[PDB]
Amino acid sequence: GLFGAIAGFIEGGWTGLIDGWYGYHHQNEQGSGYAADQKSTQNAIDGITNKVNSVIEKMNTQFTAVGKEFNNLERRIKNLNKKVDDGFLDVWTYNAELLVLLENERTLDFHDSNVKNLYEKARSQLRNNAKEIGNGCFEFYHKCDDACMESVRNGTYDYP
Amino acid sequence: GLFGAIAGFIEGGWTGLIDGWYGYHHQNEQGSGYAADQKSTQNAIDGITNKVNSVIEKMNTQFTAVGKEFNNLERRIKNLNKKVDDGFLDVWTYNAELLVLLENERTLDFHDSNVKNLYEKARSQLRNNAKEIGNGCFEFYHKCDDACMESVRNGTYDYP
Amino acid sequence: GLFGAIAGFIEGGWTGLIDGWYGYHHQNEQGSGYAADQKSTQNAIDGITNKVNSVIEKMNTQFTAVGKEFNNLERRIKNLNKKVDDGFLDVWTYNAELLVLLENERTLDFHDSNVKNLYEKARSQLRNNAKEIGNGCFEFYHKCDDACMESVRNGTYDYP
Amino acid sequence: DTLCIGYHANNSTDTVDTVLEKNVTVTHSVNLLEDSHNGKLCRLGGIAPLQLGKCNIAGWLLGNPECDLLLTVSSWSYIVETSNSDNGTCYPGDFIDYEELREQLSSVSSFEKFEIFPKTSSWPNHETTRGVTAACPYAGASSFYRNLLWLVKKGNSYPKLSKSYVNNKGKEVLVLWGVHHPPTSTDQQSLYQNADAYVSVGSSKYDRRFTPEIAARPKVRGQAGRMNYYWTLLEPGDTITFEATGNLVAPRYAFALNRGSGSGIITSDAPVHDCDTKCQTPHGAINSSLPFQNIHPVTIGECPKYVKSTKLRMATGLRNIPAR
Amino acid sequence: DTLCIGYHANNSTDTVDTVLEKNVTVTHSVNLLEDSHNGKLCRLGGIAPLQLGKCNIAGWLLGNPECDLLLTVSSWSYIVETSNSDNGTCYPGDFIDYEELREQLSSVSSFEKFEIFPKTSSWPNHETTRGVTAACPYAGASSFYRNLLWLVKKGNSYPKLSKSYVNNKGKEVLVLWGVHHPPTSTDQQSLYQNADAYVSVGSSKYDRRFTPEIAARPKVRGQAGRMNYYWTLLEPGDTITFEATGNLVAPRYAFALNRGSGSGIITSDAPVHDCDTKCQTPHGAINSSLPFQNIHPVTIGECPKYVKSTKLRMATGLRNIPAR
Amino acid sequence: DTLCIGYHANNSTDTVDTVLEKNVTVTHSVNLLEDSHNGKLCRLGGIAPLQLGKCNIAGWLLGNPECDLLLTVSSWSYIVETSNSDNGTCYPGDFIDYEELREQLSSVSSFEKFEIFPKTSSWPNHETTRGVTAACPYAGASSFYRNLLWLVKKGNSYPKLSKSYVNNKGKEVLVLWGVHHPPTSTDQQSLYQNADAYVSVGSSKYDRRFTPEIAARPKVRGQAGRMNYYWTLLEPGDTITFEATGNLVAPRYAFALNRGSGSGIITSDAPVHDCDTKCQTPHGAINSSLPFQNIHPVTIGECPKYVKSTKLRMATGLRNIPAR
Ligand SMILES: CC(=O)N[C@H]1[C@H](O[C@H]2[C@@H](O)[C@@H](CO)O[C@@H](O[C@H]3[C@H](O)[C@@H](O)[C@H](O)O[C@@H]3CO)[C@@H]2O)O[C@H](CO)[C@@H](O[C@@H]2O[C@H](CO[C@]3(C(=O)O)C[C@H](O)[C@@H](NC(C)=O)[C@H]([C@H](O)[C@H](O)CO)O3)[C@H](O)[C@H](O)[C@H]2O)[C@@H]1O
Ligand SMILES: CC(=O)N[C@@H]1[C@@H](O)[C@H](O)[C@@H](CO)O[C@@H]1O
Ligand SMILES: CC(=O)N[C@@H]1[C@@H](O)[C@H](O)[C@@H](CO)O[C@@H]1O
Ligand SMILES: CC(=O)N[C@@H]1[C@@H](O)[C@H](O)[C@@H](CO)O[C@@H]1O
Repeated sequence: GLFGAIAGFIEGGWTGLIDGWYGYHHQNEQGSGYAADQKSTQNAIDGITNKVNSVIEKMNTQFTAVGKEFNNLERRIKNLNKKVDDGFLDVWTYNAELLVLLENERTLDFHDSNVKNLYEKARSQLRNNAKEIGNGCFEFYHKCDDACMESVRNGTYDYP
Repeated sequence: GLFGAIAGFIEGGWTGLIDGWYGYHHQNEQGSGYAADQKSTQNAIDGITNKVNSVIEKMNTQFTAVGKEFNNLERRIKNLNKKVDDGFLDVWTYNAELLVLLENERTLDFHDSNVKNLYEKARSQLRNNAKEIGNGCFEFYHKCDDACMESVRNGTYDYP
Repeated sequence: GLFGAIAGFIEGGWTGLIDGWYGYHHQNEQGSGYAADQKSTQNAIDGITNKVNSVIEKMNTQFTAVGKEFNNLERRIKNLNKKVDDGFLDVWTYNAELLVLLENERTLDFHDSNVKNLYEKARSQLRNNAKEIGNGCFEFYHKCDDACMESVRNGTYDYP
Repeated sequence: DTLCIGYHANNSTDTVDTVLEKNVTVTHSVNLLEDSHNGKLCRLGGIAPLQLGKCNIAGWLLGNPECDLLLTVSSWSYIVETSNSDNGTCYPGDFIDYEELREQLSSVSSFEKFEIFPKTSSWPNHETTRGVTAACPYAGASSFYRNLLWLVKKGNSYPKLSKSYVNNKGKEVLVLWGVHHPPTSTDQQSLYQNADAYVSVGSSKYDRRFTPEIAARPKVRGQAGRMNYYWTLLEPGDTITFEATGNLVAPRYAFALNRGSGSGIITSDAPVHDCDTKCQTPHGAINSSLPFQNIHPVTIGECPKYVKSTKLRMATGLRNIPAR
Repeated sequence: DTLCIGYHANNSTDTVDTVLEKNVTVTHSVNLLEDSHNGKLCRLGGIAPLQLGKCNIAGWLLGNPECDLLLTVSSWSYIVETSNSDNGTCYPGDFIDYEELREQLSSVSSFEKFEIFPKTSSWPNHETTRGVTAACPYAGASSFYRNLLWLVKKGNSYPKLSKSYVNNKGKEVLVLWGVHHPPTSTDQQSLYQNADAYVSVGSSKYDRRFTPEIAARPKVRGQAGRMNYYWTLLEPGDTITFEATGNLVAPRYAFALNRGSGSGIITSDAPVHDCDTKCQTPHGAINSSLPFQNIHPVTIGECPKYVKSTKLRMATGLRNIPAR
Repeated sequence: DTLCIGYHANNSTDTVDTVLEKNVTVTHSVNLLEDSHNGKLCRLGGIAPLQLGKCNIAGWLLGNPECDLLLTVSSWSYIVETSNSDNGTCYPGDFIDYEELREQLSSVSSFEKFEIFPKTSSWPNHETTRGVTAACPYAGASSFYRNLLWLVKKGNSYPKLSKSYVNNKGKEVLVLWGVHHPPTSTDQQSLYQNADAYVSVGSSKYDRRFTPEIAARPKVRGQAGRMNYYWTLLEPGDTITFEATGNLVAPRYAFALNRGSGSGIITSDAPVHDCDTKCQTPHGAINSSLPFQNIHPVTIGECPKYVKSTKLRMATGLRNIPAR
């Protein structure tokens, strides 16, 4: 990861999380579970969707394209015609594979960044009220119930 | 943003700051105002100017390019010629729009990175002498006059 | 640097380190020296090696490409032939130079990202057992011998 | 009490490549490359394609006896030639600017065939019933092109003929004709009397003169002689005039062309079906919304862009780390 | 005492697009796409363009009677044809390799028009005063091309003529001529006596022979006959020889070409004005430093690259969050 | 005790460019642009190239007297013409579809020259020993092309000749011939008797008739007459027939062609050397694994992609800061 979060200081993902890409676990005395962060997840979904559509917008549709025949005395223009078809094909194949490779790299970084920003966000909310255990978990000092855990998720909490 | 600073933990910009892209506010007992950080602003300016120039360097000028005529028995080469003009036109339109798209993404992340770096810089300078209020502000413990505020800006300060 | 590490809070490299791209210095009472982090350096090599390999894959080889002759009454197909030759030549030159420029930016950012992550990793490992001196150095409190320094490197250490 | 921050993971096996790493398993992704087709030649815009089958463009437009199946067809989505489209000019000769004509037909979606010079009323002073050859058989009997009329001398007389047609169609009229070159001077005489015959053809733009070239050529389909074919597009309101003292294989049927859309000719050995599509390739129809395809560079209709890729998959989700 | 770290923001309404988000307002940005032009045809290299108006290249080089306004022009920075450039070959016929000649003019900055075959002294044994036609009228009366000379028989005689010219100019010399084809053999005699006349043209590289093709073709501009136009570029030092026993529409004026810089012919109805520019398009001139323009694919001089883009703006500043 | 985290640095001087900054010294980098070549013409697949030297394609195939060095060669990896390949058609005339013939040869890796029409046994009733000209001299004395046979009348009689050759080599056979055109009818008669001679050539696909065009043209190489050259590719099993009443410059040697690989003709003055290569340019061979080269756009074999770039270097290491 380019931002150290995914596959970084947060070694793995949660098959348990099932309502978004980024979320919380929380093991409060009342119980355990998973809750996905909407803010993060929807923003990411909006961007990647826009990214995919952008890629598709740029690529032109292909209409009717049919070959031409040449007689035995027109080998030069026939080869020229083929050099043109082969040329653009090689170019577009290159453009398509390169754009997908580059964006795939960006996309994974984008997620890594989102997780990271979520961590740092939840971290600056808690401060002294909890310690960083690592693996992206925060252990509270003052005990936090479900009513309280929820305040952390929707960025309210507050208590320097 | 990719670095969480701009439109992140520093929710907005200062219509007030007017001598650079990145800067300081400071509300010392003597008064209040805005002072842009040169180091950063200029570096960022040099980078962006270089990016813009590079984009323009790669894009070749266009000299004399006129149409060609063909008789009624040259429909094949006429079409070949049009397939060529349209092909390159689509390729360059593609490159131009795509380069701008990608660089615009890079640029905003560049600025986002810069602000982030500036904050972490002003932060590692203060340490114990102030506390992180969030929103990018630092509140001094030992009180800091105009002469002290400036020391922070020009990375001098020093006092673990 | 986009991440603030290289040419940032860690002003310079170590001509001393010679067994990797990212390493540790350590000035323990027993002695001083340099040790490169394998985990990091090798991951970086694999990635950069794949990057160069990917770039080379995309660029198609070039087989037999020889000119054609045209008599004095074929100036239109001759120019068409040249417009196609210069056309693809310009396109690929643009593709070559542009891919290199962009990937070079990304490569340095990659390293910067790696250094930063290594710092933050060694950092969250020590916590209280040492203080941030800056320049990327940590000053232990409880004194750390060679057998101890090696525990930090191989991410074992552990001692909140 | 603890609160952790993490990311999604699942049992997806989808993989993608990136600049720094190949074969990365991810949670979600979209395939942009279409690689499936139905292996059939379908209709576009509700119009069936024109199956030339055993015939090629030359044979179709000239009316080669072996292409009678095509006679009633005059509307198509696209023209299809197979690997065995060998039925063209059954009488040996050169088809002038044949490729250009094929090119012209690529923007012709339909036409109206009409007997430009009726066979039983256009040539009172010339024989109209002996123009057959074993080179263009039909049912084992010597025959000829359905759309051309081979005229010969009548009672040892071939008077200078002059015939004109005024394009009254309100559109382009493709006119075809031929000039026959006998192998010997004696054949020239038995066929047209005039040792030194000529054929003249003209309009406001077209203007060409033809001279018989007598000589024995290596036989093709039993013929030592040769028959060259010509065509031209007569513009609306314009006039085409034929003048000849022999050797004219006169026009019988002509075509009022209707330009209509980016259509064309393709070479395919795939079969036709009661099937509809928006995208047709020489291997079969594509029904897809994806931006890319590697089925075939040749398409007809609205299709994904042709690309030589084997795989084009974008990661939308994130690195899948089930850590099971 | 407090110290904050922030970023600039203004009242800019500028927006740009990115991969992830569209229409993002930013503090500063630069437009890279040029979309303005003055709607005028200005001069390049400090020279005015050649305005053909009612004439097309053919009319100009042959000297169609209706193109006399151009007889004095001999230098230009580019050629302009209009929607009404129909004055060309007033006498119906085919202009051989017309498109090639046009292509050849692309880099011609000027020429030295000269009377290669002086009318009143080059043909002592042929009629040089009856070569007019109602097809090429001037001031109501029958006339002809100014640069060609239609020779006819003198006193029932048309001797084999032979005229040669040695390219002494130290540059290419464009020579144009015509070959006439009467509609009937009686006109062929009225015109040139010799029933079997021919025309021969030769240089070191050029060699061609023309034979009259008599026939009554559909009338165009009153003519049932036809006239074909030919040309060739004579190299420095080479010699061109014309031989004929009839039907030769002899060269009167020829042109010594001077090569300038990549230029050409454009079609436009825009007005020419006393004005200058480095970049000209059929719609108007461009004055820009921007790398791109969406004005016109056709350009002359030095221009931004043509692109079909609507908008091309790069963000230079940052995301504009006034947070008002 | 202290532990620090840093990054490598060395004395590398390597520099690369980035979007944001130019000339950035890094620790490690790879060059992607090949710019070295051995300045020599090497062999490919172990086969030597065909050095035409003073001759060009025409002079070689026709067998120009000054190209005897090439006579024994029948296999090559590529064809090379120099800046002095001016030996082609010694006798003035036009080489019909010459560029096409050159294009055809680009896909010929070898051939088998054979005397299609043995000189001493194919023409019993014609003179086979006077076909020489001072325009095609050899050792001071007038000579002629080694592959064609200029036939002339035998004792005031040029009977109608007819000669056929059945392609029986199992591959395309390149046949070349010429048609001579005397400057005067007096020459036409001293050479071929018949004043109205003709040459006819036919196969299953080829069919053309040639007529002498007598006229004094500007002398070239001392010749006021012209000789036109022709060729065709006789398909396997096909027959080619020549008919003439004069003016025919008959085939003597023909070539059974072997298609090989993508090969070609290059123009170079670089020397040929005992050497091998997988990649060859007109400037010299290349021995490299790099993806790009800026040596030359023209290449034969397996080469890096041509590019106009001056420098192409990717940083693999990191920004070098020895901070010395
Ligand atoms: C060459 C010519 O003038 N052709 C005319 C043709 O003229 C004939 C007429 O004068 C009779 C009268 O007795 O004599 C013919 O014959 C002599 C014969 O050849 C000779 O062997 C024998 O010993 O004596 C006889 C008697 O002298 C003439 O040939 O008449 C027809 C009917 O009017 C003309 O047709 C119509 O022509 C129109 C065009 O006319 C022009 C033009 O362009 O305006 C007049 C120009 O003066 C003429 N140019 C010349 C001579 O340079 C051209 C030119 O002939 C054509 O372009 C050639 O193709 O013609 C228009 O075409 C209309 O539609 C026709 O019906 C015919 O042109
Ligand atoms: C009129 C005509 O073209 N008939 C021939 C037929 O004789 C031959 O057997 C067949 C082989 O493909 O081709 C054509 O059908
Ligand atoms: C000699 C000539 O070309 N004159 C015609 C003129 O008669 C006609 O009215 C005009 C219409 O476009 O075209 C040309 O000017
Ligand atoms: C038969 C023949 O081609 N001879 C000429 C020779 O006379 C001349 O000096 C040389 C110049 O390049 O060209 C040819 O070799």
